Amino acid sequence: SFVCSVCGHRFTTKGNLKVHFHRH
Amino acid sequence: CTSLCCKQCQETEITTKNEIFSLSLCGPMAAYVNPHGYVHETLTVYKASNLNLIGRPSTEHSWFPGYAWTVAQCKICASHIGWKFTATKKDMSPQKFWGLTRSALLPTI
Ligand SMILES: O=C1CC[C@H](N2C(=O)c3ccc(O)cc3C2=O)C(=O)N1
Ligand SMILES: [Zn+2]
Ligand SMILES: [Zn+2]
Repeated sequence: SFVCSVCGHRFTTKGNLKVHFHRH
Repeated sequence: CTSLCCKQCQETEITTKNEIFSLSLCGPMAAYVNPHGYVHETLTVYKASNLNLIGRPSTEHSWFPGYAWTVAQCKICASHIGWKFTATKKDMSPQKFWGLTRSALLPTI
């Protein structure tokens, strides 16, 4: 439900999206 | 060496130069804009190694009409490398390929 704006990776939790996003 | 590697890993081999091909008439590595404005210089290769696929394929916003995309990440460090593209129709050639984003790879193209 939460999607990385950089690559399209989808996440169930907003917290994983945030850690993932800032790894870009 | 012969290969293009994950930049984060420095040495995890993702593909070889022999796998690069031209699908888009813009060439083997053209710039594409995603739906949030991010620009990916995307190198198209027939085969790739050491990648994990994330999730289900999707045709939404696909840069290559007739293909679905699946996010692909380095299996050693989990860095985003690009996407696997899979044909939605059996008559398409190639039936699959990989688009690797330029900033994720070493050496710098
Ligand atoms: O062919 C492709 C590969 C995926 C890529 N993409 C993204 O990078 C992206 C980020 C957030 C989204 O909600 C959707 C996409 C998306 O389709 C894109 O625009 N085209
Ligand atoms: Zn991402
Ligand atoms: Zn890596």
